[PDB]
Amino acid sequence: NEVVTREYTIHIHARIRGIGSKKRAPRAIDEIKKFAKIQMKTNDVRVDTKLNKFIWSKGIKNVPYRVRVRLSRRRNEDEDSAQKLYTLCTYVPCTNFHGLTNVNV
RNA sequence: AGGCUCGGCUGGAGCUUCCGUCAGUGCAGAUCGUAAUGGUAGUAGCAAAUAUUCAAGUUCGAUCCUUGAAGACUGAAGUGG
Repeated sequence: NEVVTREYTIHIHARIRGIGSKKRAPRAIDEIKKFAKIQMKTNDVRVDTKLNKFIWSKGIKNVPYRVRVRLSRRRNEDEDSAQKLYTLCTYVPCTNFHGLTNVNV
């Protein structure tokens, strides 16, 4: 129940609407972290380097409109951490976003 | 009245009555000299030179140090040697 994995679609276009040109990609990363925090209910969120690569794939200002991610809430192997759970976000390549919903993995 | 005596506390080595006489003898000012301190005030402000992000390392502690990945810039009359 605590260790879980779900596939989500994030509307980065709606999330980062109105942001300045030289902040769109960092703000998209922040919005992905916020989305993972809200959905998986974990304060500790880590973004995979491949997801960062995808978000920055088209430069700093022309961020992709949608992104398909796999949020995997897992146990914190480091026992002295403040919290026992953290979320890891990974990039799911996707060419057609139509009809996709939130999925359990 | 100029000032003075005593009491209490602090301090640790000098001070004092009266008689003569002497003077570098009395400060609120001089945009006075010098030293220190306020309100202003946690205020003005820290805005030129395109730009940083992710993961990890070390550390009591990392936007800023180091490694890797990505994205940009100087653009050879260079931010190079």
